[PDB]
Amino acid sequence: TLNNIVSSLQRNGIFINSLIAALTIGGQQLFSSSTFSCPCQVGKNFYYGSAFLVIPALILLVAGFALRSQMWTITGEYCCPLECKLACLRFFSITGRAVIAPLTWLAVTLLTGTYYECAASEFASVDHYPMFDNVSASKREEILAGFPCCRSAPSDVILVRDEIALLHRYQSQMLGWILITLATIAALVSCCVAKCCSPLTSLQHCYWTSHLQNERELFEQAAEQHSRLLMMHRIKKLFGFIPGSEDVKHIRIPSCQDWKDISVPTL
Amino acid sequence: TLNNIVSSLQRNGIFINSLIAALTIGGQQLFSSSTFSCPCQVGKNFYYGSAFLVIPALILLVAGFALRSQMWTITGEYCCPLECKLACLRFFSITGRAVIAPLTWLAVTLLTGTYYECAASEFASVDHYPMFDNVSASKREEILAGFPCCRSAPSDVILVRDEIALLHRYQSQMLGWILITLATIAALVSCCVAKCCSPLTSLQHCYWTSHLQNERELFEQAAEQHSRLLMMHRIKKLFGFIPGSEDVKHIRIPSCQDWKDISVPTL
Amino acid sequence: TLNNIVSSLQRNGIFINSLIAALTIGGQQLFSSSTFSCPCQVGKNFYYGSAFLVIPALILLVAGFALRSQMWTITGEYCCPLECKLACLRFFSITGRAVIAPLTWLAVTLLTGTYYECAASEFASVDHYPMFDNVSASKREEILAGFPCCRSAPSDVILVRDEIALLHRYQSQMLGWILITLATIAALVSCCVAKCCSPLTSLQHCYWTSHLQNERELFEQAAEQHSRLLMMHRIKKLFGFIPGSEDVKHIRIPSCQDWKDISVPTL
Amino acid sequence: TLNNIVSSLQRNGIFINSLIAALTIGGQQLFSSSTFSCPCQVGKNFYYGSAFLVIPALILLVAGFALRSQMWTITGEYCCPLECKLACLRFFSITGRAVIAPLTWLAVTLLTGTYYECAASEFASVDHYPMFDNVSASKREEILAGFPCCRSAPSDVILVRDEIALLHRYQSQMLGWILITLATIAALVSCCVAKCCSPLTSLQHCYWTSHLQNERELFEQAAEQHSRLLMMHRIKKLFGFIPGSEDVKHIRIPSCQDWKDISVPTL
Amino acid sequence: TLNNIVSSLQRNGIFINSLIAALTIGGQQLFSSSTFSCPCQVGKNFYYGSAFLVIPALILLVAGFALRSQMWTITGEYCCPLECKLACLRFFSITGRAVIAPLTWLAVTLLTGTYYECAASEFASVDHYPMFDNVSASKREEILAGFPCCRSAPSDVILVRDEIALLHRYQSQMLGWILITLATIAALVSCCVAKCCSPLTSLQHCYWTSHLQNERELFEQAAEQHSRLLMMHRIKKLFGFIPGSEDVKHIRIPSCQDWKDISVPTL
Amino acid sequence: TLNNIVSSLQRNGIFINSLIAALTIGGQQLFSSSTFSCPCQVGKNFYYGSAFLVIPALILLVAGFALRSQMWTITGEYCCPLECKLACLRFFSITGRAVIAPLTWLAVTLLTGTYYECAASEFASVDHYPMFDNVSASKREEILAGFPCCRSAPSDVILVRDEIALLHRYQSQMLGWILITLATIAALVSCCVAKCCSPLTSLQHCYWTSHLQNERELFEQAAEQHSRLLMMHRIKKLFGFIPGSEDVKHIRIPSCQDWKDISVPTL
Amino acid sequence: TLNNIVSSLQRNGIFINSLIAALTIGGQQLFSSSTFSCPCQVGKNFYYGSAFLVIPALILLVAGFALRSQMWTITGEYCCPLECKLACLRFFSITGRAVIAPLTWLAVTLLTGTYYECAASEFASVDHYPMFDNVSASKREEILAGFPCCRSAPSDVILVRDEIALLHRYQSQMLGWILITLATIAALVSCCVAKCCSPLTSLQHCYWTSHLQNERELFEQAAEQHSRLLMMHRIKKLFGFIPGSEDVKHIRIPSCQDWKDISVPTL
Repeated sequence: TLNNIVSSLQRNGIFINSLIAALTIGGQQLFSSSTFSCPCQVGKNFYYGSAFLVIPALILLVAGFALRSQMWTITGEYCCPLECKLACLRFFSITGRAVIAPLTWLAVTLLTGTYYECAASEFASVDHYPMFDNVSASKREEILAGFPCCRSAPSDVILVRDEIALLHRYQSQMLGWILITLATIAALVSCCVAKCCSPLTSLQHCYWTSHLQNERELFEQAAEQHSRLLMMHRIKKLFGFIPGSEDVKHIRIPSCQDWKDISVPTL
Repeated sequence: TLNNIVSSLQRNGIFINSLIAALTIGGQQLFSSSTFSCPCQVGKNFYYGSAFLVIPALILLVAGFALRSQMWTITGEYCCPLECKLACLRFFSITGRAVIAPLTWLAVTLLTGTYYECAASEFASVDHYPMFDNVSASKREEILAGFPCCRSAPSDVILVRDEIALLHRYQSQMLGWILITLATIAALVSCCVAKCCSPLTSLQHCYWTSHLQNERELFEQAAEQHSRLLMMHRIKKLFGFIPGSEDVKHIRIPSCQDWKDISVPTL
Repeated sequence: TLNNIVSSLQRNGIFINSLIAALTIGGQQLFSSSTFSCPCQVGKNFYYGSAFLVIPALILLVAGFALRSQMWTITGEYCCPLECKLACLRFFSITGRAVIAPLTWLAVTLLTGTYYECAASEFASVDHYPMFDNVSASKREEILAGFPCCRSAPSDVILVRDEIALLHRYQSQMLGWILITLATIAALVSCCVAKCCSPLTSLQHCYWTSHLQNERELFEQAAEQHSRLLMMHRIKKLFGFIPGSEDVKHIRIPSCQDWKDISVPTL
Repeated sequence: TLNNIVSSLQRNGIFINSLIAALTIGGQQLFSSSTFSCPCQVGKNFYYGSAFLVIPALILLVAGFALRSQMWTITGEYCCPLECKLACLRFFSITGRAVIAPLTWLAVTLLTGTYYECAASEFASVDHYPMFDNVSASKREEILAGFPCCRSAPSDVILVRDEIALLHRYQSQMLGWILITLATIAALVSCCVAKCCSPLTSLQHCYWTSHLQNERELFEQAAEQHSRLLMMHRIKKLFGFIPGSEDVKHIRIPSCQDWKDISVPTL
Repeated sequence: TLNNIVSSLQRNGIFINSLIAALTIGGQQLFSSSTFSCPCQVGKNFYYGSAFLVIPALILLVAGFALRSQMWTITGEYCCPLECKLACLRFFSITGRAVIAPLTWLAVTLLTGTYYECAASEFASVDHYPMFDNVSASKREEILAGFPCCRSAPSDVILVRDEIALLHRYQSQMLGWILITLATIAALVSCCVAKCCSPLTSLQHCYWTSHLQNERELFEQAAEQHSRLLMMHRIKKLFGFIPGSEDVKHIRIPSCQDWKDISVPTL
Repeated sequence: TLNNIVSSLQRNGIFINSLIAALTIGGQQLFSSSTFSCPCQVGKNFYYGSAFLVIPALILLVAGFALRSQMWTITGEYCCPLECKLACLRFFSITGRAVIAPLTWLAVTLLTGTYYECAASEFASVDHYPMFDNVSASKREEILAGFPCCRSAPSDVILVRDEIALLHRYQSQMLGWILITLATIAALVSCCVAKCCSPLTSLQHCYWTSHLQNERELFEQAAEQHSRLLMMHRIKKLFGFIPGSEDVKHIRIPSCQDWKDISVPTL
Repeated sequence: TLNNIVSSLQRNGIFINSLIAALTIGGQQLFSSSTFSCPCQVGKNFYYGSAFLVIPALILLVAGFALRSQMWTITGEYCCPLECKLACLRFFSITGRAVIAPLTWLAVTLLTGTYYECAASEFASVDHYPMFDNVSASKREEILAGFPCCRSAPSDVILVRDEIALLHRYQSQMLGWILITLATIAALVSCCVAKCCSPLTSLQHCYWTSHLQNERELFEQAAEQHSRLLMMHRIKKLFGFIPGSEDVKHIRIPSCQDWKDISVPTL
């Protein structure tokens, strides 16, 4: 009764998407808590932020796209009427499966906000503060990059530091919520347009999807069994019996030529 | 005896609604305890409150609506007499399943009250207080946004701060209870009107629901098996045997054209 | 032997009532310990008490009534001689099942007494106290609402505060016990009058209840199987075989019209 | 072998009485330790004691009486020679089962003694004490109600307080033991008179009890099966087949009148 | 193989006596450690001791006697030659089973000695002590009852207190050992006289005991089955079939008179 | 395979003797550690020691003798040539089983030595000590009984106290070892004389023991089955069928006389 | 597969000897750590040491000899050519099994050394020490017995005490190792002489041992079954049937003489 429920869950896309999202959340938390430290330099900070903010998202998106077996077959059919639309729907389903990972990565890394604070701690708009009028531009940048990395100065400095950090946390969380809402709306409208442009009815779609999946599975299994039978026949021609039988009555000792004969696999 | 009870619970809507409510309660608690921090700015506070108060509720409502498979089929039947009423009842059942999540999210986030305090800590009606008469409007806003974010001032300030915070907690909990009562009354009257406008009797309704569910399930399974048989026949035409049989007597080696023949799936 | 005892307990109403009472007790305890805080305002206290005291009880009562499937069928039979009395007995049984939850909620929330103290801490009869003679009415209310919320004053104030709080606890527990006794007496006399007005004998009652339950169950199951057979026949007319059979000899490919034919479910 | 021992224990009245007594002991302990606090008022103390001392006992006795199914049938036979005596013995057995709960509640709540101290802490006979001669009657009551609720005065006061409390504990435990002994003697003499007035011999009694129990059980089961068969026949008249059969050859589609036909249950 | 050993132990009287003794020891320990406190009054002490010392023993003895089913049948045979002696031996066996509980209660409560110290702390023979010569009789009793309840006086008082308490502990343990020895000797001589006056030989006794037990068991079971068959026949006369059969061909609908017919159980 | 080893161990006398010895050791340890306290009186000490030293040993010996079923049959054969010797050997085997418990009790209670110190702490030979010359006889006894009970005096007193206590511990352990050796020698010589006076050979002894045990077991079982058959026949004469049969065709309703007929058990 | 390995281990003498040695080691450790205390007297020390050193060893040796069943049969064959040698080999095997326990007891109690220090702490050769020249002989013994029991004197005394104690520990461990080596050599030479004087070859020995063991086992079992059959036949003569049969057709009621007939067991 186990494998029944296993296959039932494997079919259920909701479980797969939930698992992917949870794994990405946990991985981001561990990654952030382990190997993150602000450079607190004059110009090498924004890059250190944008790297962790962007690069893993793009990488995970490319990984979610390329790791899908059907995508390679579709591209090969495309690389050097109705088929165009069916390929479009297949690509759409694959994209819907793949996009989940980078979106949740971006969402969590913006809602936590610890990357964005270290990302844009230099673009802080400092124009109406009492301590930042006499200082020159260079020392201003020097002391501005300092706040995220560490706090060592008197109370007025730590006050303006907490204010700037809280402002940046607000900006980060607002950007995260905007991204979530815009992305969900885009996904909804994309599913809507996919339903609108579908040349198939509501019932033919189920038959088509089941047909594709079962087609792949059965063709794999049948090709396997066919090659197995062919190799079994070549083995019987070499040695003189079937690998599965028992009490074989004839055992043909191989000659020095038949070894060379079996060297090639007939492609 | 396990799968019996599994299916019995899956049919039972009470269990599904209870699970959804509990999951939303736990998720809201963790979300609030992890990634919430008051901006304590002059104008960027009310938005920070309203975002967490509203946006997740709308998002979860849209998710509960779109994730229902039958809703897509109904909309496709509608998108480009009796059928109208039956579609109305189906939409009603789907809505009844979906609305549970955002309602419980709103309820919990208002009864806890920690979001509402940070949401409307600037609209506090300060007119009869001894320390807020001499201060100008700008510094008044500055010191009013300060109370939710932190407390650093002498005892009179912390006293008025606790009073204002308690007032806002009272307002939040009152709004939450009003929402709960109004929503339950609305749901009750909606179920009443659904019972009133139903053209079917009390017994035909059970037959109709069972018919719809079983219809979907059996059509899926039958289409699957039919496509499986068709692909098995094409495989037998290619290779020369059945993928399930054993001790096949004829093995037809494929030619360079039949591979191109099997390239297309006949749609 | 498991499902035997499962059904035996499910029939046993005592277990269901005990489970409901225990769940309500636990839920009330957690709810009180988590999200309760006295407003300690001048006029917005009694409402804060009465809300938690009353609204959940009414809500749970309505939920226990509407969630009973048979109640909807009875109301539909009533909404637009012997049948009247039988419907009265059915309604009585449903009411007996439903009333348990709000009654135990009220009982526990009065015996704990923490809601009632905060509910009527302003109606405290203060007429023979040494410190409440010189103070004006407004400041009197101000300092009276203060005692439940917090204690910050010298020992005489905390003494009168403890005395008033203990008085209110006594009142709460007395009201709770009166409610318990009156409610049990009412339930007993209602069961007595139900036994008195029953036109059926002692033995016909058992047969009638078993008849109703079994009737509902068998009609559901039979309608399910009938619709299953009908849909199976339509599927055989479409595709050309039975979804359960194996080694089907004829496979009728569907035409572009029969898909439109199967679009309607014949209601 | 499990259900064998389950039924063997269920028959054994000793186990049921032991379980009831243990549950009441635990419930009383928790109830006392959780929601008990002396009013320490001038006149509202004796009632607060007598409530917890008496009301739960009466309530549990009424619950143990009414919850017995056979008692309702006997009363219905009585409500509007040998039968009188047999009904008397049945009532006696039911009373013997029911009385256990309130008796053990009273016993435990008197032996613990914490309720009785707070119950009659005002009737304390204070006539030969050095500090209670000059004080007026009102202040005497005021300071006498104080001792159970709290101790805040010098050592002579706490000495007389401990003496009075110990005296009341002695009185409580003596009353408890007297109640236990008198109640057991009454139960013994009642069983003796039941054995004396029994018109049946020692062996006919066993046959009679087994007859009553088995009669109820078999009549319930048979009425259930009979109604099941009748409803199955009406279902076959409606739809055209048996709900349990498979591969039904005729399926009669229902008409718009037969639905109205099945609306009534023939009572 | 489980139920084999279960019945083998149930037959073994040694296990039952050991279990009873252990349960009484544990119950006495808990009872003493929980609800015991010396009154330390002038005249209300000896009763407080004698109650716990005696009353539970008598109560448990009466309970061990009356709870034995065979004792009721024997008394009924006696209440309004060889039979006299056989009834005497049956009564003897029942008494031997019953006496174990109160004897072990008395033994443990005397060997622990904490009840006896508080029981006779007033009869202490104080005649050769230096501090008890000048004090009057009333104050002498007052200070003598004080020692068991509490110790608050200088070292000479606590010295004489420890001496008196140790003397009383010695007396208690001596009384306990005397009771144990005398009781075992009495039990031995009673078994001896039972063996002497037995008119049956050594082998007939085993047959007689097995006969009595098996007689009771088989008569119970047979009466049960007989009444079951009779009620099944009346049910077949009412409804028209057997409650155990399947695919009953005739179903007789009951009339309004046969319900009244089945109202009486034929006694 | 379990019950095989169970019976194999039950036959093995070594296991039974080991279990008895271990149980007595544990019981003595707990008994000593729980309820032992020196009286430290002038004349009521030696008795307090000798009681715990002797009485439990005698009690356990009598219990080990009387609890043996075969001993009662042998005594009955004796109470009002070869048979004499066989009865002597049976009595010898029973004595060998029984003596183990009191011997190990005495051994452990002497080797631990804590009872003997308190037993003979007054007979201490005090003749060559510096502090015991001036003191009178009465005060000498008073201060001598004091040492075991407590130590409160200066260092010379505690020195002589430790010396006397160590001397008594030495005496106790020496007595224990002498008892062990003498008892084992006596047991060995008794087994030797039993082997010498046996009129049976080495092989007839095994047959005789197996014969006795199997005789008792089979006679018990056969008498049980015989009485069961007889009671079954009387039941068939009363009711008209066999308690084990099913689908009995004749059911004889009993008359008012046959109940009186079955009242007597035919002895 | 369990009982296979159980019997395989039971045959393996190495396991039995290892278990005996381990049990004796653990028992000695517990015994020493629990009930050992130096007398520290003038003449009652050496005996206190020699008792624990010797008596348990002799006792365990006698127990290991007498508890062997075959030893009793051999002695009975001896008590009032080839047989002499075979009896010698049997006695040798029994001795080899038995000697293990006292040898390991002695070994462990000497290697631990705590008994020997207290055994010969008076024979300490004190002739070249600075503090033992002026003191008389009596006080010399007094202060010499003191060192093992306790240390209370200045540093020179504790120095000579540690030196003497270490010397005695060395002596003890040397004696232990000498005992181990001498005993193993003796056991080896005894096995050698047993192999030398054996009149049987290497193969006949295995057959002889297996013959003896199997002989005892089969004769026991056969005598048991034979006596069982004989008693079954006497039971059939008394009652009239077989205790194992079912549905016995004739049941012979016993008469008053046949009970006397069965009173004797025919020896």
